[PDB]
Amino acid sequence: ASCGSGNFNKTAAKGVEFSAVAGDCIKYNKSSGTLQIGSWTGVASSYNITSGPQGITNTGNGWTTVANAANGDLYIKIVSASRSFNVKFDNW
Ligand SMILES: OC[C@H]1O[C@@H](O[C@H]2[C@H](O)[C@@H](O)[C@H](O[C@H]3[C@H](O)[C@@H](O)[C@H](O[C@H]4[C@H](O)[C@@H](O)[C@H](O[C@H]5[C@H](O)[C@@H](O)[C@H](O)O[C@@H]5CO)O[C@@H]4CO)O[C@@H]3CO)O[C@@H]2CO)[C@H](O)[C@@H](O)[C@@H]1O
Ligand SMILES: [Gd]
Ligand SMILES: [Gd]
Ligand SMILES: [Gd]
Ligand SMILES: [Gd]
Ligand SMILES: [Gd]
Ligand SMILES: [Gd]
Ligand SMILES: [Gd]
Ligand SMILES: [Gd]
Ligand SMILES: [Gd]
Ligand SMILES: [Gd]
Ligand SMILES: [Gd]
Ligand SMILES: [Gd]
Repeated sequence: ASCGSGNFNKTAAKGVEFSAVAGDCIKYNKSSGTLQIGSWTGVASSYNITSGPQGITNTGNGWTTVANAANGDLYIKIVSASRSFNVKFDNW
């Protein structure tokens, strides 16, 4: 389903890893700078930001920089991932 401020199921804290699964809809407040999505589980994942960048990918071995994500509350849908994985959202 859709992902947004009405049905997010997890909230990410800046720099704090959490277990993520395909289908999750994650709230993340970016106060400034550029969004970063990082994972080291080796599980490939992809994301859509509501009203924002689409088709973001991460190999599971480092950080994906997402230019042009708004400051403020973001809603990030995990579109694809083969299994649960540990991920963190950050900004700098
Ligand atoms: O502050 C003003 C100034 O900020 C600059 O922005 C900086 C920012 O402040 C830094 O935090 C950021 O640094 C990040 C590093 O680039 C990145 O390499 C590092 O990534 C770590 C990750 O945090 C860590 O979790 C991960 O650990 C994994 C191990 O590698 C694996 O062995 C193990 O299995 O799994 C663990 C995780 O469970 O390691 C990676 C490295 O491999 O994260 C840093 C943030 O925490 O850099 C920014 C600059 O590049 C900004 O640039 C300036 O403009 C601004 O003025
Ligand atoms: Gd709520
Ligand atoms: Gd850890
Ligand atoms: Gd775990
Ligand atoms: Gd920058
Ligand atoms: Gd937008
Ligand atoms: Gd990098
Ligand atoms: Gd908002
Ligand atoms: Gd808010
Ligand atoms: Gd808030
Ligand atoms: Gd699967
Ligand atoms: Gd770990
Ligand atoms: Gd910072």
